[PDB]
Order: sequence, then C-alpha cells, then structure tokens
Amino acid sequence: AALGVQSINWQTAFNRQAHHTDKFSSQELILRRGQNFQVLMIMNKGLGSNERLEFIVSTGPYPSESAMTKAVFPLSNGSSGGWSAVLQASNGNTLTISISSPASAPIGRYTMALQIFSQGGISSVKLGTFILLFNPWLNVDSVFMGNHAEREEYVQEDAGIIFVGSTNRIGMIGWNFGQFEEDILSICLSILDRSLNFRRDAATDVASRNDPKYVGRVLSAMINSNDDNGVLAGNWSGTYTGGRDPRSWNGSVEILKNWKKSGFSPVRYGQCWVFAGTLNTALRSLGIPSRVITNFNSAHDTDRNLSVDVYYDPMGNPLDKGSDSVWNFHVWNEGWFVRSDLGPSYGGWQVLDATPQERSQGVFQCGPASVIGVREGDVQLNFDMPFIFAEVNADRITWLYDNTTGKQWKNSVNSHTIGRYISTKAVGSNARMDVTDKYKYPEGSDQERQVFQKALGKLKP
Amino acid sequence: DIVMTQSPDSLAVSLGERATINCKSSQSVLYSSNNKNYLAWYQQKPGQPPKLLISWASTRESGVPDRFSGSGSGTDFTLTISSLQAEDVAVYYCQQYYSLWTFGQGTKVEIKRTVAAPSVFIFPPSDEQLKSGTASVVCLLNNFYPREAKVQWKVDNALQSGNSQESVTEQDSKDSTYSLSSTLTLSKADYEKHKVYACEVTHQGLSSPVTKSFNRGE
Amino acid sequence: QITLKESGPTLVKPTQTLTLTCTFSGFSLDTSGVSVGWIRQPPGKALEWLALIFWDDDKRYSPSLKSRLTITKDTSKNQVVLTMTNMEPVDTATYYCAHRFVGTLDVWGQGTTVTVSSASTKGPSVFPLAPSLGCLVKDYFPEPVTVSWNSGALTSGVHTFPAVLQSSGLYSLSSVTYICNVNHKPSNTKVDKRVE
Ligand SMILES: [Ca+2]
Ligand SMILES: [Ca+2]
Ligand SMILES: [Ca+2]
Repeated sequence: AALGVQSINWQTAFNRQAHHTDKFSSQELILRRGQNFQVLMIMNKGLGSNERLEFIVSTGPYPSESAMTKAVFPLSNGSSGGWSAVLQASNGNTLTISISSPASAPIGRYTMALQIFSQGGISSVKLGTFILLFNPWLNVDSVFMGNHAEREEYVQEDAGIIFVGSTNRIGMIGWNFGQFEEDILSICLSILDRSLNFRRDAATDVASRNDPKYVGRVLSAMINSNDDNGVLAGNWSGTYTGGRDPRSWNGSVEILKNWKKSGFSPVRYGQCWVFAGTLNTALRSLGIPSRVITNFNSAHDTDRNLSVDVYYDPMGNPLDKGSDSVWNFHVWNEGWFVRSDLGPSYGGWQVLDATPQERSQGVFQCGPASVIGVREGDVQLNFDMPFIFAEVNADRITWLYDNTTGKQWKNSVNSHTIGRYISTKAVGSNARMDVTDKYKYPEGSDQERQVFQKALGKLKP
Repeated sequence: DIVMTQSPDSLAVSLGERATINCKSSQSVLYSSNNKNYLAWYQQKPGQPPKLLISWASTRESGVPDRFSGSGSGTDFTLTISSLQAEDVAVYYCQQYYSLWTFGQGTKVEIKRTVAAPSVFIFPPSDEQLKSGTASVVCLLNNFYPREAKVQWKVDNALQSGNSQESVTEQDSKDSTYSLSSTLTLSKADYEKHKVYACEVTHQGLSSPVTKSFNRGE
Repeated sequence: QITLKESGPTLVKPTQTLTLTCTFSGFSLDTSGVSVGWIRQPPGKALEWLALIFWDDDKRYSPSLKSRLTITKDTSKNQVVLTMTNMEPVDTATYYCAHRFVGTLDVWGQGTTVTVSSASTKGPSVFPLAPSLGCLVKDYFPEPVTVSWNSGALTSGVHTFPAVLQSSGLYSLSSVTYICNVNHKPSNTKVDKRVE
C-alpha cells in the first residue's frame, strides 16, 4: 500500500501538563504558542526515502501563509524556528514527532492536516484540531511573565477578590472568574469571532490575534453590549426589571454561559465590577496575565483637560453646568505584556476597561494604556491615556462663570483628592495590595506636579 | 441682542398713588442654572447719570425706599412705585444683563397735579445785542401745569412763523410745575421796521388767551 | 467711596478718533472679579453699552461697534481708556464709565458730553434780560454750558432752560445785585455778567 497514517496519539494529558493548560475542564488539546508538543503517529508502514510528509495548520475562515494563519511544513530532522516537525524516533511503523509553533502565532482554534507524497501519489488527511493560547511561561512571548508565583495568581487562579465601597471605607466581594469551567474557554474564543473587527474583515482580525494589544482592546469592546451585542448590558438606574440586579452575580461563568445560550444576546445587567470580572475571565483564559483594579474617587473627565470641573457663579451659587463626575470607586483591569508599539520602557501592566464610559475611535472600548506611561504622564501615547490619567490624577477645579460675559476663570484647585487607594488582590492571599504609587508620583511631590503640567502639555500638541 | 421694550412710554399719577411700568424682553433672561433673572431697573433724574434701583428683578439696592418694588420673571417684569413722591419724577429704564447689556427705551413718570395757569413775561432785545446786529425777543411762561401750552408771536399783529424757538423745563421735583421760554429772533434792520411786539399764550389754566406786548423804544 | 470720573475732548472732527479716560477711586481694578464698563447716551435717547474691561485685561465690546472700539486700563494711574475710531455726528452723546462686580453696572460717573463736528469752538455772548430777570447765552459751540447765580448763592426759584440749536449751527439758552455765572469749558470762556 502507499504510505498512509493509521492513527495519531496526541498525548493530550502529557502535552497539556507541559503546556500548563491541564486545568481546563475540556477534552481538547490545548497548547501554548512557541512551545513544542510531541505526538505519536502510527503509519501503515515504515517511511521510504521517496516518501514525504507535510503538515498543514490553519486557523480562522480565510487562512493565508502570508498572514501567518496558515503554515505548511515538512517533517524534517532539523528545527527551523517557525512551525516545524522533527522526527525524533522510529519504532516499527510508529513515528515520534515533535511539532513546534512560533511565539508570534495567532491564538485560537487550529486544524492540522497531513499531506503524504507516496509512489507518485498524493493524499491529505485531517489529523485533528487544537487550541493555541498565549504563553506567559515562554521568555520570548510578548505576554511573558518570569515570576512563578505571580504567574500562578495572574493566569492560573480562578477565584478573585474585588475591592468596593468608598474612600472612607473599603469593602471586598469575591468573584468566581471560573476560566477552567466547562465551555468557558470556548465561549471566550467566541467573543473574538463576533467583534466588529471580525465582521468587517475576518482575515485580518484573525491574523492580528498574535498581538495581545489587539486581543485586549477587542475584549474591552466586546465585553460590553454597546455597539456590537457584546456580553453585558450596563444599567446604573436602580431599576433592573427584565434582568438580574448587577449585585446578584458572583462570577463570570453564568454570565458567559447565559450570553452564549441566549444566542449571543446581551446579558442584563452589569455595573463596573461585573464588566471587569468578566473581562478578567476572558484574559486569563486566553493566557494574558491579568488582574482587577479598583480606583476610589475616580474621575470621569468628559472634555479632555485632566480636570474635573465644577462651576459657581460669582455670587457663590452652584451652577448646573458641565458633565464631569467623580465615582465613589470604579473598577477596571490590567493585562501584562510588552508594548512593541511604544518601546521597551512602556511594557508591563496595561489598563483595559470594558465599562462603557467614553467612545474611543467611535467605539465603547478602552486601552491598552501603559501604566508606566500614565505615571510619567506620556498621555500622547496610545491608547486612551488622557481619559485614564484623569481617572487617577485629575485635578478638581472650581470655576467661576459669569454668564453675562461668558467668561470663566479658575477659583481653586484640589490636586490630591482624585485617585485614592488604588487596589488589587494580593498574590496568594485576600490582602488588599495598594498600587496607587504605580499610577502616579506621590501626591504633594514636585514630580507629581511636573508630570501633571507635562501631561497637560501633550493634550495640546 | 436681547431687545428690551418698556410700556407705557409716559405715565402721570397723583401723589401717593401707584405707578406701574412693564418691561418685556425679546428672550428669556432667566438663567435656569442658578434660577436668577438677570434684569435691573434704573432711575435717571434729569441732568444726572442713572441710578440703580433693583437687581435680579426683585432685590432692592442699598438705600432704595421700599415704595420701589420689582416683580416678574423670564421675559415679563414690572417696576411698581407704591406711593409716588414729588421727587420720584424721572425716567426709568429696565436693563437686561443676561447677555451683555441692553436697555429699554425709558418711561417718563410725572406727577399729576391740579391745573396751574402760567405767569407770562416778555423781554425786549438788549442794547448790547442791538450793537452786534440782532434782536431777540423773549417770552417766559412760569410755573404752569399741564405742560401743554401755545405761544404765538405777533409783530404789528402779523402772525410770525419761521423765526422763533421754544424750550421747556423738566417737571419741578417740588411743586410739579413746568416753565417755558420762547425766543423770537430778528435782524436789527427788521426789528426797527415795526413797533408792537406781542406774545399770545393759550393755556388750559387761562379762561381765555393772555397776550403780553411791548412798544419798541419803551 | 466708589467714584468714577470721565474726561477727554468735548469736540471731535469727523473721521478722527475720540479718546476718553475714566479715573476711579474706592476700589481696585487689580481685585479679582471686578470690571469697569463704558456707556453712552445720545441726546434725549436710550442708554447704549459700549465696552467692558476685567481686572485681568479681558475685554468685551458691543457686537455692532466692536471693530471701532478699543478699551485699555492702567491700574497704576487708576484709569480706563476708551478709543473710538471714525467718529461721526451720530456719535454725539454723553459718555459714562461705571463699576461692575457681581451684579450689573452699579455705580456710574458724572458723564462727559462729546460733540462730533467739523465746526469750531466758539465761546458764548452773554446779554442781560431786563428785569423791569435773567441772561441770554447766545452762539456757543459746542455744548455744554453751566449757569449759576451769585456764584451759587442763589439757587431757589432758578430756571436754566435747555439749549436750542439755532439755524446758524450755534447753540443758545436763557437762565432766569444779580450776577449770572456762565462757564463754557470747551472755549475756556467763563463769563460773569451783571443784570441791570
Ligand atoms: Ca461592545
Ligand atoms: Ca474636565
Ligand atoms: Ca493629583
């Protein structure tokens, strides 16, 4: 007979354990990019010197070798980088084969096929499908996180704490991220396939899923219903008829399942910690290390001047004028990755916010914003830095407004009241870790005021 | 521009009685933000600058008697003088300051009083003036009410026209009367051509016209 | 103690630039929130707001006249200066300056009369009005003229009539031992005249 494959053993439990994907409740082969996996492939006979094997992997509806959503690679004796297959051993008709993906591979579901050239004939046969995720264990991955204990918290932990209350009195709630529960990883991959980007141009969306910046920004849009029938419909009205009270959720799992099982119709209703809880589940699943941030006295700046503006007339009466506001607290997310777009100094934590506050490029989406950038007030960089800088470090300015002459002038400044007790759960405990000093220089330093001026300088290029 | 239109244009009331003035604005001067009406009233007594009576539609300024009171909101406002006093005789303007400054056109408020017949007096040209080549004959109507009066110049019984000018005082802040002056101007040449110069006055307080004349050269 | 006082030429020839000064006391135009404004009043007509300056050198102008108007301040001299270009006979009016704070224009100056004309200044002739009393103030340009009796000693029962502009383009008025004191500042012609 011509050479043909009889069976393939994916060594699923072995490879999943090596790829730190073994925790997911799922039968599938789940792998991380840039890391080899080993399979046993039982042929009908031994390989001839006339005979060739070629593997073909593809992802998404319009695979392309140029877009790196398709790869064709021969079984060889040498690793090439890129996609490769290395023959490690022959034993009878069984081939032991080590297959490697590149660190730059797009994440998602892949199909693998084998093409055999034998006796002047050609056969092709689907071997199977796998899921490829980001690889925080791999030094050359953009999402690389070198510390073991932090990786465990920010990738592998499926229970969380979210800080709530006020700047007088901080509480906490638990949140079940549940990224390992049945179907949740599948649903989180779904989200990418339902984005406006995917609908406009699936070939390019899928090619862009090698970039955590891209995936992160997309998720920040798609977790909210606005624009795209994403996951959660916001409601701050106090009246939640025809839905759940935002406070009754205690995890992401029901929300994501209910979204799928309603035919991908917005789940009613969420507020900011519910968006953030759900976004966190998505990020951890896909392998972007992430965590949940609470900012107390969080500024909503609606006119890009880095100040919350309050108005009085010259006789001292309060004016109903201006749209700026200050939240008791607001919850968002950080994701961990390099920023090849910005440069070496701006890697690490990046703000992502799914709560629909301001349109960014026409869409309710937010981030990624370099937390380092924000602290140094480089608010000309992508993405959404002015808005986020105001959230944590707006001045609160009282204005005098003389309605006769249309003149407003500045009465007073409070440069320290915004952005207090910025909080994330501690690694490996339920302690509140304070990360205020990561977002800004210390209130009342010279640096803090220098950056504030610098930042303000860059709004006006 | 917001347009301020007052009404009436003139008002005559008896002492002690109520005088009201409406003002209307082309747009609303109620700022919702502070719920304040940006509307003032002023008083201008003749020969002085204006004086602010009332701001924010209803707040009296310091020292303003309480007989003055402002009401209204939005585009309709009213200044009401509760007991008109002799010295309240003045022009009252409204002013909006919601959008820059525009004024109303003014409303004259005068005291209504019992009829008073004028004292009439006539004055021949000065000898100093006759040297300079002109002859001005003057007629004075003194302390009359109401303002309406008729002065006619006659020279040898020829009714004059073209050559005379009149002038009235503002209502006296004390006794609420007026006074009037008429000036007939001739050349010296013409002055000498005639003998009898007369100034005929019709006023409501005279039961029939009163004429004061002089003969040239006394 | 808030007082404002206007000054400048009382005659301007057409096309030229009127320059008016406001000298104030009782308050500082360095105080935050404070503004001083200019208003004019054409004879027997309604008041018209012209311009405004704030303590910080922010200016406002009548929208219609803006292109012609320029307001400036000198806090060192306690002065606000108004400049109006391309003067024309219609612009003949009394000009006022006034204080503003937190309501409107609340304290005003005395006012200064400004006549726009290519005619020249002429002082009055003053003739006696025979008692058998007053005095006739004839052919003066421009307005205004102040009259008193016995240097201000005599006030009760005095009637000074408004001027009348004669055919000749010159003004004339009458007032009712007796001396009438006529001052015509535009020609520096202060004249005291005996009556009989
Ligand atoms: Ca959305
Ligand atoms: Ca603002
Ligand atoms: Ca600050």
